[PDB]
Amino acid sequence: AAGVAAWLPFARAAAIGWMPVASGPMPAPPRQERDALIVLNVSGTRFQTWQDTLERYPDTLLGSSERDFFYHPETQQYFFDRDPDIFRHILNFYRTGKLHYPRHECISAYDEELAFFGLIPEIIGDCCYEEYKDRRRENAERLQDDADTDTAPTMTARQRVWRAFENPHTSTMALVFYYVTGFFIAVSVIANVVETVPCGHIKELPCGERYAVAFFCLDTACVMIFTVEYLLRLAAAPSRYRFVRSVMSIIDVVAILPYYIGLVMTDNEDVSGAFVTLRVFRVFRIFKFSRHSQGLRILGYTLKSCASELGFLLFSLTMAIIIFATVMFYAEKGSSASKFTSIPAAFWYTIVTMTTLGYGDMVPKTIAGKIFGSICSLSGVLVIALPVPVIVSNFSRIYHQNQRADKRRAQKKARLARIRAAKSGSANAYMQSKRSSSFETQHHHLLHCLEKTTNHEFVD
Amino acid sequence: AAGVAAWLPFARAAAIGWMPVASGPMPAPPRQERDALIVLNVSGTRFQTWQDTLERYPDTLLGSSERDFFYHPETQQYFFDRDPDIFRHILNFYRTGKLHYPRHECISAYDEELAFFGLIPEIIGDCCYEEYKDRRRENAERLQDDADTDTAPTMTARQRVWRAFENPHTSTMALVFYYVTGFFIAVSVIANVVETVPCGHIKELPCGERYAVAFFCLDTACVMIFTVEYLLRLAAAPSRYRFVRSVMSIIDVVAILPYYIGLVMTDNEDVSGAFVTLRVFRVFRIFKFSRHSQGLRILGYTLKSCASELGFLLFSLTMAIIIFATVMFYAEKGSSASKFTSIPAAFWYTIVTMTTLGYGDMVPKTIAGKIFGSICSLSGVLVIALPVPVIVSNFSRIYHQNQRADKRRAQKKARLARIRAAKSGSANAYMQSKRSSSFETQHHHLLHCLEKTTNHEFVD
Amino acid sequence: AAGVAAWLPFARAAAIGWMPVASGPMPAPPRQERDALIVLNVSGTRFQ
Amino acid sequence: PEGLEQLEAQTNFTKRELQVLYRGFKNECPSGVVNEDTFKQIYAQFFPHGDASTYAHYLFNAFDTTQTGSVKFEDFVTALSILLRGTVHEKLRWTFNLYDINKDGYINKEEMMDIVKAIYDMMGKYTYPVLKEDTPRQHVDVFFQKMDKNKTLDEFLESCQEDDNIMRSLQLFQNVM
Repeated sequence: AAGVAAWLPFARAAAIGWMPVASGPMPAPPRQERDALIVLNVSGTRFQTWQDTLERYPDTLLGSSERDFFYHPETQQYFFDRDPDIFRHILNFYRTGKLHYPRHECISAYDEELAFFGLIPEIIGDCCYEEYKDRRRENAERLQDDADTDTAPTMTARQRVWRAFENPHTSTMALVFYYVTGFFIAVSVIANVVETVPCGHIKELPCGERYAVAFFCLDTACVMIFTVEYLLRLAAAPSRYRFVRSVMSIIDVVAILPYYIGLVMTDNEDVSGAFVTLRVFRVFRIFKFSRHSQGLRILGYTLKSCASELGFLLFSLTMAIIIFATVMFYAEKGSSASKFTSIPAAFWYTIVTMTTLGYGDMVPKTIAGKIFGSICSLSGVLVIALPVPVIVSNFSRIYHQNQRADKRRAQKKARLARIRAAKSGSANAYMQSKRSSSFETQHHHLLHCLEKTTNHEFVD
Repeated sequence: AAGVAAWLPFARAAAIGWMPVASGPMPAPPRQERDALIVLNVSGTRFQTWQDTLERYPDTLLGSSERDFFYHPETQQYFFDRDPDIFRHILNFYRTGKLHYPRHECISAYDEELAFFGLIPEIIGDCCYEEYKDRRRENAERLQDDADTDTAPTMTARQRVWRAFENPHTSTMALVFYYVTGFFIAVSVIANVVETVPCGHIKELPCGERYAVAFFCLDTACVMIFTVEYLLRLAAAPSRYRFVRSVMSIIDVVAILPYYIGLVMTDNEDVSGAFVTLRVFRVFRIFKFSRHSQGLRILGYTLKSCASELGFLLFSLTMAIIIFATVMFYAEKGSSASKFTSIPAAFWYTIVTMTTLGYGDMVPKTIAGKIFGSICSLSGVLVIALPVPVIVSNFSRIYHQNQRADKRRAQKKARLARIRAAKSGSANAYMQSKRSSSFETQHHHLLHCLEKTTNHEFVD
Repeated sequence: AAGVAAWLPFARAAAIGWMPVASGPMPAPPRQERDALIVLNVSGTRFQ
Repeated sequence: PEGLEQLEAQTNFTKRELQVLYRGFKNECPSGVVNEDTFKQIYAQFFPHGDASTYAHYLFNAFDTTQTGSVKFEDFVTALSILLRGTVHEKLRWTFNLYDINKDGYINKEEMMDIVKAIYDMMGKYTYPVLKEDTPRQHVDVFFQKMDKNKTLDEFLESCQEDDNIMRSLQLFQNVM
């Protein structure tokens, strides 16, 4: 290739070996023309390299006819107005062939010089390419967060009520709706707690037999409120089908289903098989607090992010539980009064011991069983202690970056304000010239031309 | 030595003291010849040092007759085409004698300049040598991971079936074999769980007396499958003896032994001494999931890496257990109804309390014993809490680097594709010239010579 | 603005499109004067 | 793309002028090509009262011959040379194709309805007459009153040359850059 160009006499010397075993056709040597070093003055700091060094990569700015645009003739040098401490790594590419990334240089300026001089990020050397991508990822994430389009009535009420639904901290109706929804969820779960606990005789009757005539009214009112707010959300979702497919709408549907399911079940016949299941499902309105609290959303995000780690947690936990339950069952079976009747019966003891909980209902009563119980406790500590830090680390990172991102939005609004201030200042500067610099004189002439092509005048 | 060369007049002045106590032999002074500073222009940035400064280390490029190759005569300066901000540390060596490592410079380029100028990494100063090796280790690990030879039928079926065995995610037969092996392991352990638990009268007979006529068939089928897959692995291992010596083959042998051992034992006589032991050993087929799940392999690697830490954990655990058991035994001995009959009996209480498990069946009942029990719990927390983070830290580091390594392989395949694309482009460029730059003209002549020395022509 | 100043001929070329649909008032071009690089020597290291 | 190919060889820029343009051109777009999204950023800076994105979209299409998608430096300069220091004939065809949005060459009072609107739009709403909703149509109506005889390319060329006032406005910027 052209990279190894100084070794051409070596290759030509190697070709001499072909001549004895060849049939000389007069291969017509090209008969070339015949090397002083040239100056590359990148804004004050002159860089000197041989012209043959640059020409070995004839697809970039330095080795091409493109650099003739930057040749400044009277000084007999090429003058670039680029960074002097980043063009140093550009020249090193033309010698070896691998770019080097400076750990102390901003990656948004490093990429600017690579694009300017024709180099590409695909040719950077393997020595520093892992860190180059890592710093490129952070810059890329900065752009994505700053361009999330968080801007927030030319059309119907759907958008102007969805903006209140999505952002309840704005306006005055959105906050009221948020507060009333939270209060209704809290009162529903609290009331459920109340009818579960006894209130009061023939028997210690709970609050669900003598009472629960108004508790049913409260429950159906809460379910009606949930259904109507879900319908209002549906009446303002541009992604209605996709919004239904979202996790929040799924949670809402799961929360609102049990009341109607129970009403349907009790309309025709009545059994207690699905009564306890529906009562259990009724508490699933607790997860509706995800919209209200950012902490629940962050927790869900961090659980979904490290889904593989939880899978390994479950796999290792099941493995250790099975192994230790088998060991304890076969080691503590012949006891006089033993509750280790089976491996599934030893599952409870194993999961109690592994989590360092301890109940004392089932304890080993043999020398063989106690050692394996202690080993089970230690192995449970080891197994649980592995995925705990990664969940907490991801949660902390997500919370910090979602605490950050807020300041990223803040600097964007200030940046737009400065842009608008510059636009207002530029417009005002023209008026001051009209009432009474170098480039400003010509720029105001362009505005003057625009004034008189539409027979209109800018005014304050 | 030559490093302290400016102190020669000092040494010659010191030699004057020998003359009064000497016998003058006319020591024949050398009568030397008789110092302008020279220019070292490393690609634009001129460096100026006295010639005597470079000559004090006459075994490198700068101080030698070797630098006469880089002397550019008409400008009366030495022109090197090397890095200008790394040659700065080369000159500092010729003054003091110790190299300094730049924390902001890539180590693959720093070593390039050291090799170029004749310096060696053994002469770098002690101030920055610990970090130089640390950054050298990371670069060395990058080369090893990128050169692990993960490439994957000119010979018999052994290699083309071992590549399926080693990598079950490729082809279609390897995935089927992987799935069936995993299913068989899972069904074997689940079935074992089933016959351990009672299913059903004269007595609460478990599932192993009335049943377990087909359970034996399932167990022997699983053992036969394990044996035949082990034999197939043996029929494709170039390191057959070493492969057997590997941990995975040892685990396979341990898993497959108990069935044959039990058959041999029951062939002649029958006792229950080894029955429970063999039943316990039967569950050791769980560890066969190491091939299936990368998490098990990572866990094994991280336990093997910090084996010394586990040894210290065990030593401190036994130390604290013995001390606290002795203290509690001698402090809770004279109670009315005390279960602390001995230190081995107090071992159970000590290991329960240290791990913060708690059972309540064996508790101290004296003022002296309760204080030492609380101290035992706190000391157990302290002892266990020391090696837990290092195990988790090593596990996380190993998992991340094996999560990394995958992208290292990905960039290698892309790099080879770019090399092949350049080779195809270079070959295509010659054809375009044949159908119809500076170095390209001479390079195509070499290919033209190669064409006509064998009366053959390259075609598309 | 003044930041994009090398694109003034581009903007002046764009203004040509207004002339067909305009009423030429003789907009009085400024008739400017007419660029060698200068040296900024910040303590030894010259910047051009 | 040589520097000497686009020299005074039907390009009205000298060697030094070409070097100045490329230094400024590559300053904003280092890749050597500028696209429509960037083409509006510089143009909107010269006119901060309103938005010039609407007019820059039509301007970019005139610059972007063959609808490649991105306008290169080689054909960016020849558009500047034609507009700034070009002759009478070359300027009018370039402006005619600027108004001619579609492929075939015709003006029907709807294609340039947006062109005049863009010129009025890029002034914002700050002017003394406070503008109007129908003021772009009045400008188009009077514009057609001087060239549209019955209901083309030949008509546009002869109409501009008939009135010397537009003639002295086209050559406004050839003397200064």
